[PDB]
Amino acid sequence: SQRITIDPVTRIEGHLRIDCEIENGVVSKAWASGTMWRGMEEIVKNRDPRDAWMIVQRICGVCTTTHALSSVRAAESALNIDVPVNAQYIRNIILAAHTTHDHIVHFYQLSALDWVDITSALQADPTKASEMLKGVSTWHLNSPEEFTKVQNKIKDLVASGQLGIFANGYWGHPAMKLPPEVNLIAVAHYLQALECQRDANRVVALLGGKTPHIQNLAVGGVANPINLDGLGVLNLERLMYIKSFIDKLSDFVEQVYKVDTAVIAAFYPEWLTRGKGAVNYLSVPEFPTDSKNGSFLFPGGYIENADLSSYRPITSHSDEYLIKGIQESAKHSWYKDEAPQAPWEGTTIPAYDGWSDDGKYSWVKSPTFYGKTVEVGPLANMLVKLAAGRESTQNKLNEIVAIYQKLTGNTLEVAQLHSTLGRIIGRTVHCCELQDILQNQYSALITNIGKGDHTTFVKPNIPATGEFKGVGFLEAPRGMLSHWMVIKDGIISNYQAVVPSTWNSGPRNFNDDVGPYEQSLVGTPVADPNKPLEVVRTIHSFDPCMACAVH
Amino acid sequence: SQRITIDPVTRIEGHLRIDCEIENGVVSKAWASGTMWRGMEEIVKNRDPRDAWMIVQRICGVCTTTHALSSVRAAESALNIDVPVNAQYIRNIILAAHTTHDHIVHFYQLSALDWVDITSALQADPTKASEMLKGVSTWHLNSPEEFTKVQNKIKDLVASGQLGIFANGYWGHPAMKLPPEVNLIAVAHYLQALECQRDANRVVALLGGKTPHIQNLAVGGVANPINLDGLGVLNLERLMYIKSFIDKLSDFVEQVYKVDTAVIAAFYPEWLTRGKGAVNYLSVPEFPTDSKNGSFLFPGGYIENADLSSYRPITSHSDEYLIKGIQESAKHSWYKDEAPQAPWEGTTIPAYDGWSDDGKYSWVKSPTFYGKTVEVGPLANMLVKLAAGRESTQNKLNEIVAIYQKLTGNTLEVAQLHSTLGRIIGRTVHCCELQDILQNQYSALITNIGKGDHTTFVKPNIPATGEFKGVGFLEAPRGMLSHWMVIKDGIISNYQAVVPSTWNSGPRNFNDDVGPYEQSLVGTPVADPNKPLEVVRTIHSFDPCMACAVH
Amino acid sequence: PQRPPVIWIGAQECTGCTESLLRATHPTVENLVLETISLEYHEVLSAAFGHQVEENKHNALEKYKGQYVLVVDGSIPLKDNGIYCMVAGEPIVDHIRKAAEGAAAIIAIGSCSAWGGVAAAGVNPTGAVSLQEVLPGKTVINIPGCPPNPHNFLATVAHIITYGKPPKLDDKNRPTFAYGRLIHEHCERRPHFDAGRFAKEFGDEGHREGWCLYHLGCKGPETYGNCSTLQFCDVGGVWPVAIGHPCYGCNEEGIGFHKGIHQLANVE
Amino acid sequence: QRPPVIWIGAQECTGCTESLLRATHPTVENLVLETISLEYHEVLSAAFGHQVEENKHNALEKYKGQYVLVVDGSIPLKDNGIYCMVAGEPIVDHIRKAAEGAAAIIAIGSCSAWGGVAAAGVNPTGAVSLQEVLPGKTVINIPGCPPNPHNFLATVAHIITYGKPPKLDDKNRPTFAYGRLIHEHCERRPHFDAGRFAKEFGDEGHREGWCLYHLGCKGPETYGNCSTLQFCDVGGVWPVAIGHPCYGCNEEGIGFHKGIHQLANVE
Ligand code: SF4
Ligand code: SF4
Ligand code: SF4
Ligand code: SF4
Ligand code: FCO
Ligand code: FCO
Ligand code: F3S
Ligand code: F3S
Ligand SMILES: [Mg+2]
Ligand SMILES: [Mg+2]
Ligand SMILES: [Mg+2]
Ligand code: NI
Ligand code: NI
Repeated sequence: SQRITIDPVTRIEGHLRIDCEIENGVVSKAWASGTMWRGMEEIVKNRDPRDAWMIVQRICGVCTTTHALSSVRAAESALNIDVPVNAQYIRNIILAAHTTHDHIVHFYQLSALDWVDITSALQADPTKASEMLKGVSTWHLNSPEEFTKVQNKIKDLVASGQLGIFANGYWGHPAMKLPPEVNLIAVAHYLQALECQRDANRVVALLGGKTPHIQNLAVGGVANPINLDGLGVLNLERLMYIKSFIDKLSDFVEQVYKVDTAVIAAFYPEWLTRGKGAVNYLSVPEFPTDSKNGSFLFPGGYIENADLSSYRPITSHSDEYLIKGIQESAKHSWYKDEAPQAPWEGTTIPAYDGWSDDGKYSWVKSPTFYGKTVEVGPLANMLVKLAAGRESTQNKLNEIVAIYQKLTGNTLEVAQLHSTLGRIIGRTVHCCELQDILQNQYSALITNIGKGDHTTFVKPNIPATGEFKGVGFLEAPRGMLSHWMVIKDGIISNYQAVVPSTWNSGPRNFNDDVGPYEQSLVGTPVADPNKPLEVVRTIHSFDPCMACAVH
Repeated sequence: SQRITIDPVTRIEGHLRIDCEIENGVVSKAWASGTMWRGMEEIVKNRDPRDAWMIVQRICGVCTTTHALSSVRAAESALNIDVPVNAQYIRNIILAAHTTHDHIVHFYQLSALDWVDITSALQADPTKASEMLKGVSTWHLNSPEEFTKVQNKIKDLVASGQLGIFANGYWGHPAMKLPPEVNLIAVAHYLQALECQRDANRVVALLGGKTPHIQNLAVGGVANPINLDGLGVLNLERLMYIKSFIDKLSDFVEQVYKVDTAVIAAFYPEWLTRGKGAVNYLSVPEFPTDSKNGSFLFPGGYIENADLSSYRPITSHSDEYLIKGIQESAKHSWYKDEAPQAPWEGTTIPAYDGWSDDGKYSWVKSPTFYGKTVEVGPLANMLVKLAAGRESTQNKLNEIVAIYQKLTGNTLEVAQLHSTLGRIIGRTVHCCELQDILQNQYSALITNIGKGDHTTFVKPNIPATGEFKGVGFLEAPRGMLSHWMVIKDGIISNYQAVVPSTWNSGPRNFNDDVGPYEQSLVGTPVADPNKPLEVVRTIHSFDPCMACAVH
Repeated sequence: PQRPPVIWIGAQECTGCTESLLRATHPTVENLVLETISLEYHEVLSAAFGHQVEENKHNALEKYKGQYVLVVDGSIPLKDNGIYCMVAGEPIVDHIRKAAEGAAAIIAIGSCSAWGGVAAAGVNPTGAVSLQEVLPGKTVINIPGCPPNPHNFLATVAHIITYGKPPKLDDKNRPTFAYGRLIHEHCERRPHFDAGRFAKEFGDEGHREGWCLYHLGCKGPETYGNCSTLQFCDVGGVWPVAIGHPCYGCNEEGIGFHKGIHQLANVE
Repeated sequence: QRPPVIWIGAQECTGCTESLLRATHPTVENLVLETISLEYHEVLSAAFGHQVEENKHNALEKYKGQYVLVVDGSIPLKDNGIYCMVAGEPIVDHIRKAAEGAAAIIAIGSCSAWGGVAAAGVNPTGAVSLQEVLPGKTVINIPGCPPNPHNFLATVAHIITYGKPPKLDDKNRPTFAYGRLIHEHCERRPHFDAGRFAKEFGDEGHREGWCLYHLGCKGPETYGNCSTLQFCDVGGVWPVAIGHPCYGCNEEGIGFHKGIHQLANVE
């Protein structure tokens, strides 16, 4: 047996420490720890409700846009503001395009080097590699010639003796199972991914004013001035430019990312049998399309004990069942108040006392839904969509399964999605469905403008007396996000963010129950405790964001 | 004999009529006619010499940049101004990048549909097409999957019943010799070409202020403010941006354009044995790199009677031999004064009297060099470089020949370059060598700025009395360009442009001698006189620009 | 699906207006011709030549009568009965008047067709005039510049296609989204103008700090356009003034090709 | 051999690293393969835990005196540095150690440049700037939340190509990017000058691209290149061009201090 620490966990956002007890070559118990705090909830307090979004957006630059949007939704919730439909279309395009960037970068730049060995890629035959993808992908950049160029870049890097970001990776590790050819395919796709994500963010920038950190929101709608006949504003030329980038995303997503997802699964089928983090799942509906903050394109819901058949739909961001269930505890966190707190009544009082296996060991709080631990994010989101009988989601999952079947002769059942690879698959499915969100919402915007509606902003009023509470929900790349704002005497008297990585990464809760990261690791085989690649594989599948988790 | 007219000749710049006498299916005699005049030489007269370049740039928007540069060089010649070396580097980068765009567009968008049958491309097997290029190119976008995407675009266009620019082309013509697979390859490359030429012009734009029609020149240097530490000026960030586009050109040029040049030659070897326009050739040296309007990177010269071994080098734009040789006649042109005129003494007096086979039949004048007809442009420029023993040119030609040899088992001799295909080859070689010009001059600029030289402009003085004369030479995409300015009492008293297409397209001269276009067509077989594709093939090889030819 | 038809006729053109399209990104020229429109006639790109391309024109004029957008670049020369531009043996003015008969919309792209431009300047050797002057009974949409940003044209065409009518036009029939404001009333060097911070010669200290170019002859104060905002080539930061050279007024009749580069503009 | 870079994140949101993924000259792939050797960066490093720690130590020894150190995020000093702990030690210690052997030191972003959002309001963690943690060293400040990535990349390129930093102002910001107020190089200045002002988002003036002063634009008190270099290299994209006032995110005492709609002082 032995005790290991992985600190820092790299290829995530933010500062994470993972500890594991290993017994007979298998993780027996784990601790997840967010090791950096800023106090963003406290920084935003006592300000005008309208100012919050620009401050709390800086909770995270990876999931940029998300805290900005959640914040304005929270203020609009408190103040009872119906957002103009054009503002919703613009918000929706930004979120969808941002998430496209986010997911692509996660699969490639953050996750692939858990599964992919660059050294082995040097031994690949480029022609064989290309041949392997016939009848699997129609992507136009899988030639032997492309793969040779990529192989030569790796060769030159290794020859230089300066590996940089590739230095001291897990090359040759027993858990690395790809043949040289598939390693080379992945590295080529890793580099190609950087162009696709750049295009996604060009969409974001043209509506947001820049990215990272958009600057086009407002409590009341958006700052974009819609005027087809205006110089210097959002006219048909600017919209055409947006469209040109939207149209560049689909091919890579569908012909590379989606395909690679099935390929990794095909070579690592045991990873469909481990990395289960929870039996309960939550997601919120997303992409509202009416004039009353509703009519979502994506459904949300709650799954209990992995039973899709009896899930509870959530179709409104005002759903009292959702609102009333959410609490956070700091029993095993470095805060003072330990009992479960509803976020409108939340406190964030630092009480650092160092690490203790049985005491406090994280800056992350422990969220529960009606007292239960819950996994959020793409696995939750996909499972809820399947429970809703969403045809688009079943069809997209089926395409991934069809590729997997072509490669292995085996199928995938829903039971196998409750896993490290299931989680990765959920993210991929999301990325794919988001391309249709983009097309749908661009078309909706063009059509609505055509009917003469150029409205983008309703100026808020904020009563100078009274106490008003609002919650802004958002289905973020890493799962359900909620900002909770209390307004009293015209200013923010309390602000609490409950962030998706808080749900997943949070330490043992008030009843000492284990959260998703910690649970998912139990039973992880570790060939080499000095180089616990297998642990990082599972943790990465949750796409940790610790600036998010802790704020 | 039979008489045919091709009017308009398409896939050129400007307005061209070609007439041919055909005897037993062979062209026996031809007429070239520029059918549009503006009088740009007269429009620019009586202005400040500094204003000329912005006006005469508008002679042509295909060979944008070239008349602007020639004009400032002419004024600088008259005034005896030594241009700062940084201004030269910047002028050189613009010209080289412009010409890259220009040549790529000529081979693909203007020329390829003479040789390539899109209908036949629909019958291609994409995999076979890809296989044909193994060991011929390392280009990364020759996959069967790329070719299939392209084939499907053509299929969809044809199925739509709206062929547009492709309607009523020479599909199935007996002179079309490519197999379906090579037709598909060419169409794929035609579409890929458009991205490369766009990148070339991004280089031009970042120094010129826009393209078409740059706006960064001056009599005295350039308007670009060099300051590495300056906001809103030409700093290191802007230079890095320029470099990013320079670096994107080489691969397409080397792995696609150069290769396709050899491929077309391989399938059309008879076109190495026709289309000879002249026995004399002229080019001027280009890309000056010193502080005295000299030290050219590319050499110039005069070849007489196709004898490279006894050519005359030209190393200076002040060469009296070059200057004194040049005259133009309007005997068979629609101008009044017919005797050969040195351009400083030139007139341009319109005298349109309609078409006559033996009289006047063109708005193009007839240039001679010491009374001889001369071909200018890429064939001339390549032959001169070969005569100079320029290793870079011999090496680049050898690469094209090596590909041709791989495909046919045959080599090419210099004698075979005096042809339609030789001319096309000269252009390709030029495009290839220009990539080294760009790298060279970018590095020169960065180095020079690093030594503390930020100078870009020498303010001219222009005497208010006196009469004085200058000439600005430039090796343009279609050949030697010269602007001839006479200044009297501070304003332009005469302005004459002698443009490369003037040399090549000019009608019969004062001694009734036949110019390059007209000579090149003698002997052309014409399978179908209603559809004289063979004629257009030879004419297109000269890259006609009739706005240039006539002005 | 069927794509909206376009017929493009060049008169006394330098081809810069066509070439603008090869810089475009939204749409790119390949997407324009394959997806956005059907380019039924354009001599620069058409496979067909001579009698065959002439057939294409006639077939298109008949098949798409009342439906096509006609586009003209270059000036139209009227001197000497039109002989300064002759295509297939006929004056270009006649080809243009014929094509205008069946046009759903008519666009003068570039300063030459919009108001005569450089080709009609000074002594005007060929009696060059604008498209509107040759078509007195028609509404001609003017998209000036030498050449315009191609999207000034493409977004005008897209408006016609998408929303079934032209964009809003000023009293010169220029789209307001592109030509509705003076360059100097939306120029990032206005603060320098306001402070008396002026370049006096290219390469001087002020010039090398990005100061106002008024005293170098900038015509921004008397030129309508979007050069300071939309700029050129979609790379960011690229227009004449940003590169270090005054606006010449190429958009604007009576400025470009009339006033000297270094002549001072009138400021309102 | 490529010049070595060591990147350490303190109280960072990762936005400053994410800026690099938008860059085009160089792109992030060309940065790490061609322009530099990125010897330490936790967001992209294949190695984790003990292995990535080895990379740091190896790089600090092998490239002593040669590497560029880059820090994003603020550095928390309250309670002995425990508000940011990596491998069991305060981030301030990791940073001070890396600074010892650095050829140049760059604070990327407002957080490291002057404390930024993380040091705002009551400053819960005693967050301070990189320069404050390194009193004996010259820190090059590249502020913004985040800056245009080329503000950073062109600074690094200047160091590599010409062997010294670009010219700096008296806050050690490169003059090519921060040498001028946004309002002294803003394309909406004519509207300001004429009294043509947006009053509310979506009103007629706003929908004609008028000046955003009365919406709280902080361009009059913020140094930067947002109006000229702008963002994402697509053309025409910065907050004001999109329709929103500058918030002053570049500038200490403006961004994260003043309300969005609070009016700026005009010089
Ligand atoms: S407007 Fe300018 S670019 Fe267009 S045809 Fe006239 S001269 Fe050429
Ligand atoms: S004169 Fe020209 S550079 Fe100066 S502010 Fe006006 S348009 Fe800008
Ligand atoms: S400066 Fe802004 S983008 Fe950079 S770390 Fe700080 S909050 Fe994040
Ligand atoms: S207040 Fe803002 S929008 Fe108005 S001119 Fe100044 S920086 Fe530009
Ligand atoms: N996605 C994301 Fe960031 C996290 N966790 C948020 O919200
Ligand atoms: N190239 C070019 Fe144009 C022609 N002929 C010029 O000069
Ligand atoms: S010269 Fe023309 S391109 Fe714009 S900057 Fe002035 S109107
Ligand atoms: S908020 Fe920041 S990004 Fe520029 S526009 Fe203002 S300094
Ligand atoms: Mg209002
Ligand atoms: Mg919280
Ligand atoms: Mg002439
Ligand atoms: Ni995040
Ligand atoms: Ni030309």
